[PDB]
Amino acid sequence: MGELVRTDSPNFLCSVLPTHWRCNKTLPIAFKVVAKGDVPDGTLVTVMAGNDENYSAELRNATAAMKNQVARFNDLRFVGRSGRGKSFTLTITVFTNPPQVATYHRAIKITVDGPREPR
Amino acid sequence: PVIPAAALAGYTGSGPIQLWQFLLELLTDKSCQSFISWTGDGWEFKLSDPDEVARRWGKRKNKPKMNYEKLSRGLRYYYDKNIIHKTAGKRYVYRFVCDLQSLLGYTPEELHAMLDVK
Amino acid sequence: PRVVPDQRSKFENEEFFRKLSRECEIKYTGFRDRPHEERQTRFQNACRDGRSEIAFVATGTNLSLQFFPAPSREYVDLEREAGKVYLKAPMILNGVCVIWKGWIDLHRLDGMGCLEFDEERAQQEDALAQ
DNA sequence: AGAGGATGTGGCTTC
DNA sequence: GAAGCCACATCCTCT
Repeated sequence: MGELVRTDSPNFLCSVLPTHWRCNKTLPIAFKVVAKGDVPDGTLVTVMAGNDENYSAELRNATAAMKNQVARFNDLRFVGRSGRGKSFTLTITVFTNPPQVATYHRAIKITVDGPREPR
Repeated sequence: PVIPAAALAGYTGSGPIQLWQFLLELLTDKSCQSFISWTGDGWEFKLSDPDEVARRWGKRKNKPKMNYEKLSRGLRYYYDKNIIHKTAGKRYVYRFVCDLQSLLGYTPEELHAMLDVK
Repeated sequence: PRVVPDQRSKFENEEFFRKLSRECEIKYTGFRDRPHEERQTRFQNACRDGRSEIAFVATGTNLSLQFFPAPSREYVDLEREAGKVYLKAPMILNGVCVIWKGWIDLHRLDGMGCLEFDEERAQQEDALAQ
């Protein structure tokens, strides 16, 4: 239960992510992937990220299991950085037969500091 | 000041001096052996008076509230960076695990003699 | 809705797919924080299991691959060339049945790859959706 | 005593 | 100058 957003796939939605966050820092709101069509409970869901500056960002707890059409990620974090003024392209993969993948461009910017007030 | 420890460590003046470079600077000064010194085993050292070391660290960094508790948290951050490690079981004893010989140009045996470490 | 109606057009219109059609640069995203040695074994051994993690370096688009039809032999090749490894894996990307295809140097852990519409799977899928 | 997580702060560099 | 990257400085929880 929350506020969802559409992904690049017509079969999946995901919770909202901050536009800018500090690397290795817990997210303000737990990331969730919701399936439109019927997906078997227990089905694994994973998330990856990268872009032109970082082809594959280091992530923590990027694996979750589907339960009632909802894959709730427990404390997903982004360790790798996206670069000055650059965002990550998320790749969400639902492991069915065959695997379904849903991307999400310009999902989130990750820096060492994260959001900070002027100085 | 037997040798320019801080300088040989990479400190040129750019920005604040780093904690490990600061400790090295104290370990190369005969007058500071009362509160910090080499144990005689390679680059292993011990803070015989952690409070005093913390005070100077704070003074050098302009942080009057600096105390050993916080200085040691800085040391614990060096574990993963392989700059300094803790000698398990020995109160206030740590060890430089980076390549000090290359940086300083002297081996521990030589430095211990130059500093007359008894 | 496992797929989009205009599945055929989607692959020949959207820049996302068009940019991933040519022999783009690919690379193994697995355990980048580990020694190159361990990454080599992990990558090969997992390939033998029919799975891997490759991303198109150029665009940084990551993908989790599963080399199996809708241990293999034609989906995971190891004879076509000494050192190189030709892989193949189907999937549904953004509502479009496609087939990933490329190779990787068992030493350099990188190579080239690309996507190509899957007339067969696309068809079948569209029927199930009606 | 000591390990290590969470998060803010000032120095400095690059866009 | 804003927005990055760094190396802590603070504060705490747990053994």
